[PDB]
Amino acid sequence: TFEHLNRDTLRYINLLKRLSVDLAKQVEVSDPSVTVYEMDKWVPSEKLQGIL
Amino acid sequence: KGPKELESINASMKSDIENVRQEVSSYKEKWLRDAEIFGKITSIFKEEL
Repeated sequence: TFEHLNRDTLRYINLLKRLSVDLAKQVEVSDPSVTVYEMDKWVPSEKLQGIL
Repeated sequence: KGPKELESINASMKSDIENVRQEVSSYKEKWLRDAEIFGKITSIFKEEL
């Protein structure tokens, strides 16, 4: 049982950062002043964030 | 296209149609007044010709 727990802990912690898959990153900004976009500050809409 | 950009361009087209209608009405009134004055002046010229 301890061996199972250790192996599953490695599997889990491996699965968050490395083996992850995220959104598509479609971009649209409303403010007219902004002209350059960092392309990483894009977040999903609150309606999607809560559901996720 | 995206929904936010869609609503934005829709609102923009609505505002553009509104402003175009207003400016067209203003220019039509101005042209009508000026053409009325011009016809009042040119009546005598047409009668003479």
